[PDB]
Amino acid sequence: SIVTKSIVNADAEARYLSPGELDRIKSFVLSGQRRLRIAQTLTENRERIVKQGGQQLFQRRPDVVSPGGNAYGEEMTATCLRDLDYYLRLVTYGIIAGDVTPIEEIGLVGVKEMYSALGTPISGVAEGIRCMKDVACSLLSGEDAAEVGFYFDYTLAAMQ
Amino acid sequence: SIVTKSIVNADAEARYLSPGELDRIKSFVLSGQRRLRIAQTLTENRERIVKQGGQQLFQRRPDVVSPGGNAYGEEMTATCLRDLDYYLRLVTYGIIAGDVTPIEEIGLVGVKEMYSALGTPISGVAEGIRCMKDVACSLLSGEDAAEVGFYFDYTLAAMQ
Amino acid sequence: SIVTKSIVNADAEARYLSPGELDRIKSFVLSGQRRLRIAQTLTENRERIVKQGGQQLFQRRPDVVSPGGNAYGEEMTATCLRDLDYYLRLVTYGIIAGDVTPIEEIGLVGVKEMYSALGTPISGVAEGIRCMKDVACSLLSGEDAAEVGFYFDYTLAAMQ
Amino acid sequence: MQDAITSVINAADVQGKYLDANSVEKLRGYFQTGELRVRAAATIAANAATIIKEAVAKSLLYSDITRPGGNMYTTRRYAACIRDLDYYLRYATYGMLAGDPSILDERVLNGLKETYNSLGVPIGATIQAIQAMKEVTGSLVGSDAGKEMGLYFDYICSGLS
Amino acid sequence: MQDAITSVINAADVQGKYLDANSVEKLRGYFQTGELRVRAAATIAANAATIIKEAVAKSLLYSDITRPGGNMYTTRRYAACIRDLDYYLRYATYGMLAGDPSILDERVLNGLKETYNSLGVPIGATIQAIQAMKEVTGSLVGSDAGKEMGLYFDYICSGLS
Amino acid sequence: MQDAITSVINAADVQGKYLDANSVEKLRGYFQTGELRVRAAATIAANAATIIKEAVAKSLLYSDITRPGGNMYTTRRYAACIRDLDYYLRYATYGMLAGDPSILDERVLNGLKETYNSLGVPIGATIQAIQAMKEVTGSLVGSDAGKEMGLYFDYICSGLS
Amino acid sequence: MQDAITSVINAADVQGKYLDANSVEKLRGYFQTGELRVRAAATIAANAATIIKEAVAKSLLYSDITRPGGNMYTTRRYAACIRDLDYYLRYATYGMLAGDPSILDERVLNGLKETYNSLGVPIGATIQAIQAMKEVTGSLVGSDAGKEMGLYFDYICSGLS
Amino acid sequence: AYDMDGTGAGSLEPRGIKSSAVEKDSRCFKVTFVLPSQSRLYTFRELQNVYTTKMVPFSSWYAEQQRIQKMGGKILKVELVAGGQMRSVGNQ
Amino acid sequence: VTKASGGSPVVKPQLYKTASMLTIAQAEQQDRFLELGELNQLVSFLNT
Amino acid sequence: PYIRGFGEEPQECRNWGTQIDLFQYSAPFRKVPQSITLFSDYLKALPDQ
Amino acid sequence: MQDIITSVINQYDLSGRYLDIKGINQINNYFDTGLKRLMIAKLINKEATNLIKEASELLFIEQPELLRPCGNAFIGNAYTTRRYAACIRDIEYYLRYSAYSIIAGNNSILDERVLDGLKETYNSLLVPIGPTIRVIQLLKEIIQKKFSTENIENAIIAEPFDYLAINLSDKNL
Amino acid sequence: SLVTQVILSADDELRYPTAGELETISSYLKTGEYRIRLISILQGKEQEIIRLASKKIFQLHPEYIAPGGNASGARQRALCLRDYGWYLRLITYAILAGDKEPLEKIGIIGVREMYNSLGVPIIGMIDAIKCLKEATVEVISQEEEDFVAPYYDYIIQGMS
Ligand SMILES: CCC1=C(C)/C(=C/C2=NC(=C\c3[nH]c(/C=C4\NC(=O)[C@H](C)[C@H]4CC)c(C)c3CCC(=O)O)/C(CCC(=O)O)=C2C)NC1=O
Ligand SMILES: CCC1=C(C)/C(=C/C2=NC(=C\c3[nH]c(/C=C4\NC(=O)[C@H](C)[C@H]4CC)c(C)c3CCC(=O)O)/C(CCC(=O)O)=C2C)NC1=O
Ligand SMILES: CCC1=C(C)/C(=C/C2=NC(=C\c3[nH]c(/C=C4\NC(=O)[C@H](C)[C@H]4CC)c(C)c3CCC(=O)O)/C(CCC(=O)O)=C2C)NC1=O
Ligand SMILES: CCC1=C(C)/C(=C/C2=NC(=C\c3[nH]c(/C=C4\NC(=O)[C@H](C)[C@H]4CC)c(C)c3CCC(=O)O)/C(CCC(=O)O)=C2C)NC1=O
Ligand SMILES: CCC1=C(C)/C(=C/C2=NC(=C\c3[nH]c(/C=C4\NC(=O)[C@H](C)[C@H]4CC)c(C)c3CCC(=O)O)/C(CCC(=O)O)=C2C)NC1=O
Ligand SMILES: CCC1=C(C)/C(=C/C2=NC(=C\c3[nH]c(/C=C4\NC(=O)[C@H](C)[C@H]4CC)c(C)c3CCC(=O)O)/C(CCC(=O)O)=C2C)NC1=O
Ligand SMILES: CCC1=C(C)/C(=C/C2=NC(=C\c3[nH]c(/C=C4\NC(=O)[C@H](C)[C@H]4CC)c(C)c3CCC(=O)O)/C(CCC(=O)O)=C2C)NC1=O
Ligand SMILES: CCC1=C(C)/C(=C/C2=NC(=C\c3[nH]c(/C=C4\NC(=O)[C@H](C)[C@H]4CC)c(C)c3CCC(=O)O)/C(CCC(=O)O)=C2C)NC1=O
Ligand SMILES: CCC1=C(C)/C(=C/C2=NC(=C\c3[nH]c(/C=C4\NC(=O)[C@H](C)[C@H]4CC)c(C)c3CCC(=O)O)/C(CCC(=O)O)=C2C)NC1=O
Repeated sequence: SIVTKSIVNADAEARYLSPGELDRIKSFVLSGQRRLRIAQTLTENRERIVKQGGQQLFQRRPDVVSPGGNAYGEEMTATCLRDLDYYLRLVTYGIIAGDVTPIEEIGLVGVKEMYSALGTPISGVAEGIRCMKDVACSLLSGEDAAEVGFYFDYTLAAMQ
Repeated sequence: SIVTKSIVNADAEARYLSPGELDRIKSFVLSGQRRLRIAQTLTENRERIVKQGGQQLFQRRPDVVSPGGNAYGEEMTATCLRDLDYYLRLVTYGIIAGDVTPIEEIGLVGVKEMYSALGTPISGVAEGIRCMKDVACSLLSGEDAAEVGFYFDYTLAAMQ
Repeated sequence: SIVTKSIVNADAEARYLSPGELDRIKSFVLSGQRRLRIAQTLTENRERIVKQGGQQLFQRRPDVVSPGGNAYGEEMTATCLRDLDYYLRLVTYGIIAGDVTPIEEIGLVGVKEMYSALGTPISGVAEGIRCMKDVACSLLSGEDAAEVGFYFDYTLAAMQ
Repeated sequence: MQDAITSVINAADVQGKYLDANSVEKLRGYFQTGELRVRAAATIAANAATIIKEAVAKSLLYSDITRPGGNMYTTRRYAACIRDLDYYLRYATYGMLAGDPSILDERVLNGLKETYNSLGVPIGATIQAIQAMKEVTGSLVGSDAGKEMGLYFDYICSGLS
Repeated sequence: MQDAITSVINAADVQGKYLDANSVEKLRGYFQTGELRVRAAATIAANAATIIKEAVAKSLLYSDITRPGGNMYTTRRYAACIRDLDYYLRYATYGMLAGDPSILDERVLNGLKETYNSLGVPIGATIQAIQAMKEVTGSLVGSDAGKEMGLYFDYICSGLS
Repeated sequence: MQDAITSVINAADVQGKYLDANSVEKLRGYFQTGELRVRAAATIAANAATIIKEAVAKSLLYSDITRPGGNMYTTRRYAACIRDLDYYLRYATYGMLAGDPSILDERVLNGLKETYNSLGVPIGATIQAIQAMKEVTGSLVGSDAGKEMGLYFDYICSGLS
Repeated sequence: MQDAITSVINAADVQGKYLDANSVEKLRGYFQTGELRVRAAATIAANAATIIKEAVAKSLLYSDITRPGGNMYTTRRYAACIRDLDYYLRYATYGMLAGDPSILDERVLNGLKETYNSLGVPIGATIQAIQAMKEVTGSLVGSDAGKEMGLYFDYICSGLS
Repeated sequence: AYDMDGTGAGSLEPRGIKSSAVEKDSRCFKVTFVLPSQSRLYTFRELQNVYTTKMVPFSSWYAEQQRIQKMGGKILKVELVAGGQMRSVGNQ
Repeated sequence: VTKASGGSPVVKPQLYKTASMLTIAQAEQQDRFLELGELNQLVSFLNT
Repeated sequence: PYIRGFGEEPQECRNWGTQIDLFQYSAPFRKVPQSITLFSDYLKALPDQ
Repeated sequence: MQDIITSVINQYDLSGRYLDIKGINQINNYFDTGLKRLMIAKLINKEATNLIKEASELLFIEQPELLRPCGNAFIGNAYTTRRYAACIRDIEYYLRYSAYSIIAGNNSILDERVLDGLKETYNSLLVPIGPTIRVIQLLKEIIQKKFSTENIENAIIAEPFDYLAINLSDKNL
Repeated sequence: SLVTQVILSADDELRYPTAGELETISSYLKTGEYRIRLISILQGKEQEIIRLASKKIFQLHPEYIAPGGNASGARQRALCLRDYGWYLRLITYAILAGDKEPLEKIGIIGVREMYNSLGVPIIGMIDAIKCLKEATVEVISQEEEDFVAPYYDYIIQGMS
């Protein structure tokens, strides 16, 4: 979160928190009412955000679901959508934490080692998160879509 | 002392002691008879060296004893002279050890942290030791006053 | 020694040493001149006291050196005399310590576990020390032979 | 090293579920006190040297640990104290902002009581210094903020015991 | 738990060699002082209560550890002191006879400074009590015997520090 | 860190004797299998990533250590596994060439089970991963070479247990 | 304290599932070697004193730990060894019957290397005694039974290292 | 934080290299120097090139420049490649 | 007398190298598998 | 920088055990400081344990 | 470390008192033998490379096992010249730190720089402690051969070597 | 020299020279000319002494002089006296600057690898310096040769 790494920043520097750090912990907690509303929208829209998320993913990447693709059959396609439910969950954590620190140490650190070791095309799962982003930002206003989309594209950046 | 740090010097260098180091341990122990006489003079002159030491200290720094000064009242002034009795004692150790190694790790290392944390003006206590130095060197001959005064001004240097 | 266990006796009892304890530490240290003479006799007679010690041991216990005995051959017989050199050494410690405390925690505590675990007949090594005792007391006067023999028979008692 | 939001996210994540009403219920409780903690951490940063000067003079200034033979005699040893007390007043400020004492045992408590026993530092006088330091901290930040900052002081005193 | 003879025998035994001229040279030095140590331990046994009564009245009798709040206030706590000072004057007597301070750290010093920190016993006042107790012990046994008994007091004070 | 030749030379040297018929008898036995071990270490180097991908998918891929709360949930934690399993398949390759498991406990086994208990890594799932990794390694290198490479896997599993 | 059957039941129970074909597959593997382990534990019980007498005479009998100054000099110290080596040959017999080394670290390994460092017992000579004791144990019980009993000796040597 | 907290003589941390670098300083030099080891003939370590040219930060140029002469080095040229001059704010 | 203790771990000091040995150790030291040259390096010594 | 092992350099008797502990992968989990306590108990008396 | 002087001054600082005359009498006993403590040290520098050589032959003449194969106990005695080279090196140290410690008049330099971890280090390498201590006092008799007609130099030379002997012992009594 | 050791040793701690060090400079400079008077005594006896050094280094070691040894031949022996001349010249430097650095920055540091690349047996050079010190005692009285004695045996300690 912004609270924990604004601390560990000033922790390492042998000092307390500046006004630049304490006027933002202050500014973040007054932002906390609006953050829970945004995460509350994505919380009980996972049925559509995931299922329509895998909608565009297969239309854009039919190789991964075609015979020979990693997510082929009734089995892998279920797990094919399971990971999108994971990453959609971590974005709800990042929105409430005000940072990608929850998304950092979960689903991002060493993610290329996992998916390379699973045979999954890491570029394909990046395409899946982008398809979820258009569904997510379509569910919110412009002021919110600059945030909810904002955490997806960070996940897109670290996932390639 | 000169014996212990002439050892730890040659200790670190993986070698024994040179003639330059062993002709001075030799030269120091023959000096030991004259050192105990000098420390014996300051030992039972602490009544005058301290009380006249705080004499000139207040006549030169009336702020520290005036109302608002750190050593104000019957209480702090007693402790005001207590520290001078400490530093006068450490100078007797340095004279017998032939070095400020006893004065180094007692009353000098981190002394600014203590006196800054006690609210005491560190410059004021430096003025106190200088007043003791004129009383101490007035009690000894010229050959001795080049030593007894010599350890005070080192304490003056490290105390600012 | 008599000094260390007269202390640890009065140590446990939460008290100092009585006249009965301090008139014997006193009586023991005046005895110390005569003890070193007695131990000095056994010190450079180990060549005869050991070699004649194993003399009577084999004449009285030919089984241990006969084929099948534990000390059979050139090898074990050398170690067969090595232990006698050990126990003759501990008796010199007990004479100077004025007690079998040196002989107690060396060569006596748990001695049956060692020799039973080495296959050595513990009764046989007891016969060896008795043969050394007659050689040792034959080297000293009657007043001394009541001491030097006195420590051997304690070793005989604990060794069975 | 978790704050109240990190601990809430961890427990809600460790079961693989979303942030339900109970998880957000505590998060709303933390955001309500977000205004109080910054002002509490504000004044403590200002009066850091003054608070430590007040605690040592009120708890262990004139006791015989201060005199020769006591555990605090030499100037290096005295200077280590206010250096040492600065961490307790500083790390307690971090726990007051993060709303979770995980940083204390992560960076202060572990190997601490095992270290003072090595040096021979008196744990009894240490806790009373922190207790006196807790008493002056309630003076500055107020009652409830002192209740918050005080809640992490005795956490240090408990584990350090 | 070794005396001077036990320590001499151990070092001469630990190399597997006999008692040469250097090992017996120290042993003769110990037997020469054997007459002095018993008379030193004689009078100390007689004036055990008088020595401890003199030390506490000369060092820490009227200081504010004796008053309320001080470390020695209640009668159980005061009675623990003279019980506690009795061991220092007693075990120092054992070291004076054995001529080796091994018994002190074996039975007194280990876990001692770590225990006083637990109880909160002031180590500073403790050493000055032993120093004052060392001062009166030199009165009774004389100068050189006081030098011997005094040589183990500061050994306790050094390790207890 | 000794191979079969180093261990044979050490035991023959530690008695101060030359390399008799029994010492060279084992050395000839090691040189006979020298051709088998290199080809075994050849294919294992080629299929290092494929073997580890086969073991985790066959032993612990879908178990609930893989799911949230399990010991392998986060991507950092999952990535540590295949990093961790790479050492077992790599150091076992070294033991297969050196013909002596001394390198394993020297560089892998010591402080290993004591480390997993610290992190809370499940030793039960770890051994079954190595057992499954041993099963696929017998696929590539053959039967007897799998017997050789397999002989050091369970050595890791035994000591890690 | 789990045997092979206890460990199989635990892992099959810890997932809440029944004993499937893989769990019973290892259990059948343990029952096949049940006849070998008893005869292995039979002869070891008979030649317990003879095995320990052979190991110490073959590894550390005449080395200078046996001589004065060495770690095994006094008769109390020598007698502690064969008492100490008896546990290694005894507890290894228990692991050979139970088919699981859990009893060793439960009752032998924990606090063992931390204890020998306290006493100053040489861990290097200890492992070579157990290695020599492992060598004679393969003499009695045969090759494969020696492989089984030997598999727990080096487990002790590994953790004790 | 920065190296000028109040430390000088007679202070608890030992008297050492005190640089005038601000909080997270972003100025760095480009230095050039030779520094013969003068210790290889009793240590017998492997040899490394002693003529180096590298970018040292402003936060630790003074310590490095104070140390390069400690072991007899000679500084052939230094410049301030990155950073401003007389700049009150902005060195961070 | 020493009043503390760091422990004495089992350490085996080096004695020599062998051709079978060190390039098992060089590829080990980089934390990489045996390479074709240093693994063909292990081979033709055991053919001697 | 390399790790100055045992067979690299003339080692010292004072931190023999600790340095061999520090040159292991188990080093980053002794969360309690191993060296500052060991260098300080060298001077103080025996601890209570 | 701490010499006899600094050890004396710490003795009076812990009690927080000035140096009395019993304190100064301890310092004067160092200053009297201080001039005698140097040519003991100066003799060692002139006799250093020799005095290790007589110690080694006097050691191995009684411990021929130290120059032999170890037995299967992987023990570090002077078996190989690599073992022999390092093993003579330890006799360097015992003569060196026992040479400074003669000049300091106090064994403070000994235990903190030689004794601390000595049983630690030797238990790791399985080194002989018995013969290791015996060579320490072969040096002591060898050094005392030079100063022998009187007997007040003898107690000075004995104090460092005797301290290593009593402290490297596993305590039998 | 000795002042250089104090300026250096005080410079790595970033401090002025303490009380003990300024003794070490002051006592060294007061014994100034006596080194100056002494070196002129030795410079007038360099042809004195090296002729006596070649006395006993070769009657002790005829291996080097004989045909096959390194010093066989005229021009090999010609520089042989030159190495004595440089060593004796170095010792006059060391006797003056009252320490070992002119004997250590020159001559000692790396001397073995110099000789080993020359074929001169390094053990023979140790006896050569020991021979040189044996030769300096005859042309020097008892007062001042123990002043120069510790400068010789440092060279022997440096060469081993
Ligand atoms: C919270 C962060 C996080 C992630 C992301 C995660 C992923 C993860 N993905 C897995 C499998 C899988 N993942 C896929 C995924 C895909 N196939 C495709 O074609 C697409 C490109 C892609 C999905 C959009 C497939 C097919 C498998 C099964 C592979 C197999 O059975 O071999 C598995 C193994 C089975 C399991 O335990 O679920 C894990 C652990 N774990 C985590 O903790
Ligand atoms: C041996 C080295 C050493 C020193 C120097 C030392 C100093 C020291 N000075 C103290 C107090 C004090 N020191 C002063 C000193 C002064 N007031 C003035 O105006 C003057 C400038 C100055 C004296 C010349 C005062 C007023 C106090 C009491 C402060 C208070 O009560 O808040 C205290 C706290 C009370 C005590 O335990 O004595 C210590 C520990 N301790 C040491 O171990
Ligand atoms: C200081 C107290 C002390 C004692 C006594 C002692 C005894 C001792 N006796 C031993 C052997 C032995 N001891 C004997 C002794 C005997 N054979 C006979 O027939 C006789 C009855 C008897 C001697 C009189 C034999 C034959 C061996 C060798 C046994 C073997 O090789 O299996 C050994 C093993 C080899 C060695 O390290 O020397 C020890 C340690 N150690 C000690 O520290
Ligand atoms: C951030 C968490 C943390 C803590 C708390 C910490 C403590 C710590 N306290 C120390 C010493 C010390 N601490 C004290 C403290 C005290 N004396 C008293 O009488 C009082 C009861 C107490 C002050 C409240 C003293 C006097 C020393 C010096 C001990 C010595 O020189 O032997 C030392 C030794 C090294 C040094 O100070 O440079 C450490 C490492 N380290 C950490 O990482
Ligand atoms: C060369 C010998 C050697 C080994 C073996 C070794 C292991 C080792 N494994 C670690 C972690 C780990 N190891 C695992 C492993 C697993 N999780 C599971 O569920 C499985 C049972 C298992 C895979 C088989 C995980 C998940 C972590 C991360 C733990 C954490 O972040 O808390 C760590 C912590 C640091 C890091 O990974 O950077 C070390 C040091 N170090 C060594 O030097
Ligand atoms: C069941 C698991 C277990 C073990 C293993 C164990 C060991 C143990 N070994 C001990 C001592 C000892 N152990 C030895 C052993 C040896 N000396 C050597 O040179 C050899 C290397 C080694 C024999 C192999 C010695 C000599 C002592 C006595 C130490 C002393 O008196 O200081 C002691 C001290 C108390 C006593 O023996 O009564 C314990 C508790 N305790 C346990 O509960
Ligand atoms: C031991 C030989 C030696 C010297 C002399 C030395 C000088 C030196 N002076 C510096 C800066 C400086 N020096 C000054 C000095 C001055 N401003 C003025 O107006 C005056 C004319 C002058 C004081 C007399 C200032 C203001 C800076 C800071 C420059 C900046 O922040 O840009 C710096 C940059 C780093 C730092 O201070 O931490 C170095 C390295 N280094 C050395 O190793
Ligand atoms: C300053 C105090 C001090 C000492 C004494 C010291 C000793 C020391 N002795 C060592 C080895 C050794 N020491 C010996 C010594 C001996 N072998 C025998 O058989 C004899 C009993 C004995 C000669 C008297 C041997 C053989 C080794 C090498 C062991 C091996 O590699 O096999 C080592 C490991 C190599 C190294 O130096 O890095 C150290 C550190 N270190 C110190 O800091
Ligand atoms: C300032 C310090 C210093 C020294 C000492 C030094 C020595 C030195 N000795 C040399 C040769 C030599 N040195 C010797 C020496 C000796 N033969 C004996 O029997 C003797 C024991 C010994 C002379 C006392 C011999 C025989 C050679 C010629 C070897 C050859 O070239 O075949 C050489 C090759 C060139 C030359 O002779 O000048 C150098 C440089 N250089 C220096 O800078």
